[PDB]
Amino acid sequence: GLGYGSWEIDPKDLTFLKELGTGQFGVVKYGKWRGQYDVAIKMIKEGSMSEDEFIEEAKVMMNLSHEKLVQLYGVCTKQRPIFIITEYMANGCLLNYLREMRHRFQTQQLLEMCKDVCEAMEYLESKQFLHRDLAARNCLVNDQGVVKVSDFGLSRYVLDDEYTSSVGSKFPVRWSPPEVLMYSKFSSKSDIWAFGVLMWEIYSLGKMPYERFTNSETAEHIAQGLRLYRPHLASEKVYTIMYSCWHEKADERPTFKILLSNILDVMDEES
Ligand SMILES: */C(C)=C\C(=O)N1CC[C@@H](n2c(=O)n(-c3ccc(Oc4ccccc4)cc3)c3c(N)ncnc32)C1
Repeated sequence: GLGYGSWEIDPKDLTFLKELGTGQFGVVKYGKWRGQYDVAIKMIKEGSMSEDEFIEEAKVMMNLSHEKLVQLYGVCTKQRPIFIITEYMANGCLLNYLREMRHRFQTQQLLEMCKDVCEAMEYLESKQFLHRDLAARNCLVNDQGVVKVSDFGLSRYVLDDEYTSSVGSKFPVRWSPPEVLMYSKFSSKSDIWAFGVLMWEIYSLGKMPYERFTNSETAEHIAQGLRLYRPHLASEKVYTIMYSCWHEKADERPTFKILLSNILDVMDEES
């Protein structure tokens, strides 16, 4: 309506239903838009984000649309805190979901979770859009058990204290390739590296990568050319896929298109 750009939601159209707790970079609620449509509403605390830059990027993020990407519906920026309005993912954080032993997951389910994320990332790669902080902690799960990628690109707008507070370190060392840790060289291939770590997290039912090491120790380990090793639930073929993401040379790592092909091949063999 009058006063709103295509990227802007009128917060008066929101009904708040449940508090979902403190999420990445803000408090999150479940509600409805215009009475009928489920949404999540992420409230961005004053001082936590480069807001004008974020708002400009939200216009681009609105046009990203894929079944395995948490949809950004719009933002509410005429008040503080600003709101991010998104697809609602009823079953919450992937890491919490993996860690609930009651689910008694089959490996076919764990592979499907990998495939969901791979499809989302193949889409982003096709749009030359880097995630920049891919990890199980920002994948969500819907009421149908579908995993979707969230918080894509958002780390670019987080000011230092909020990032540290929400992630638990200045930086996602455990999901970073050598060229990032050494030289800050981000690329599609740093997203590939992170994807392999995420596959490891899925097949390890939500263990912390390098679980006995500090971040400092992890960076040294990766510097020495050493790697995560095989989760017990991963077959040799699955381990080969995740391990391919960790080549010391970025140009020797696969693309998301190749990963998807590899994952489908294992699904067909392990059917
Ligand atoms: C677990 C992975 C995250 C977490 O901290 N949770 C507590 C609240 C609950 N939760 C959400 O955080 N989100 C969610 C994530 C991201 C956004 O914003 C956004 C999406 C896409 C691109 C950029 C920014 C909004 C909300 C939830 C959603 N969507 N539904 C259900 N619970 C959510 C998990």
